[PDB]
Amino acid sequence: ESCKGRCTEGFNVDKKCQCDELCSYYQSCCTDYTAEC
Amino acid sequence: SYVAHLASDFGVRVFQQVAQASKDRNVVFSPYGVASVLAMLQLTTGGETQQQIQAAMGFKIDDKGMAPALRHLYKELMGPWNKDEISTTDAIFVQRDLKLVQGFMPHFFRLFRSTVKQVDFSEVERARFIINDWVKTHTKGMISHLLGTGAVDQLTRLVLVNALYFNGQWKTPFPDSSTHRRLFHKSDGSTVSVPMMAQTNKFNYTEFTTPDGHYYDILELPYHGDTLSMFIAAPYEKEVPLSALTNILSAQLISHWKGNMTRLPRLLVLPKFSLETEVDLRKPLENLGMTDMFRQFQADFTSLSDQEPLHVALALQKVKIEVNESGTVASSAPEEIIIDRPFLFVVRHNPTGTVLFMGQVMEP
Repeated sequence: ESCKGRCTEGFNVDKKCQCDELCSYYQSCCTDYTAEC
Repeated sequence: SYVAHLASDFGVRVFQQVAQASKDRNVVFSPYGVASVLAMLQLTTGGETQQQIQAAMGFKIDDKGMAPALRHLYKELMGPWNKDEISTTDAIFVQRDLKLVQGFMPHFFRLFRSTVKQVDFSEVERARFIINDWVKTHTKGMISHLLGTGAVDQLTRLVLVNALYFNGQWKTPFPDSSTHRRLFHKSDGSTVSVPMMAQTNKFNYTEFTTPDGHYYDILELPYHGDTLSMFIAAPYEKEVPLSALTNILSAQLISHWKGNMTRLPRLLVLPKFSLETEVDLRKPLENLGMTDMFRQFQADFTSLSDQEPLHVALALQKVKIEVNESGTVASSAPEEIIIDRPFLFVVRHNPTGTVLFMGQVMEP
């Protein structure tokens, strides 16, 4: 549920929350997306 | 660097294809911009699709020093010197739920310091809102509504966008009070009235010949701190079409335009212009040999995804350029150089020789 070291991996259907550059448009960003990525 | 020159050469060749199909229309374009996004696309491609891009660009992004030198150029353009004068964005959008090759993104990130964006094209209106809003917010609100309704559909899987805005601040601005309406002679033999700026200054003003022995003049207009320059280029004789100059005005020539041994005072009269061009890159890229990337089954993007078939549904550049008295929201006999017929302009990044912008002004 964290974005730590995941900011560079793109969309991941298996993960519970996302870290890709468009995740905000999908309301799916992990809560620490901003501070990590 | 070699890659800055190769990237400008490629982008100028693309500009030439665009200008050729433009008729009597104004065009603004970015050679740097199309080189940068096509260089990134090289990473996604394989087989003949990759070969065609690499052959047309004249280098492989994977080769030693190629990517670092492009990153360096990009970083530089974002420097403190750029007073929101250039706002650019390159983006590749792929179908969001398409399985990508293991390790492709970190590898893409290592080379370019961005990623390939992942948007769900099956929700048509939403994807178009997303792409449009992305472009808008990354060009400081200057390029909005890139894609109108029906620009993409449910079967769209891969889209390339490059969007740029330019409004440079002159080293010496044109006094506002010197601006007034003057006659401008169009290539069809008709004459229109247009606002033209005027200043007395010491500019580089050099005469050259084309192979067919037509005389042309190159005027250099530096922006603040000499980082960028606008060059204005035109045949000396009115009867000579602008195309006699476009077809020969290569990256090599431009990067070699240099100072006058002794600069001389002259009164310069130049039209104001505000141009916006949307270029569909497909035909220009196919004319340069890049046909496979557009072909549904032939396209090879197996470096991006080896799960499902992929091809480029759309490849777009949209450029907006503003040329006025200062490039700000502010409010301000020797030989005369009067630009009152169609001309080419080039915006050059001086430390690298990079051709950032290029265009023809057929009617201000």
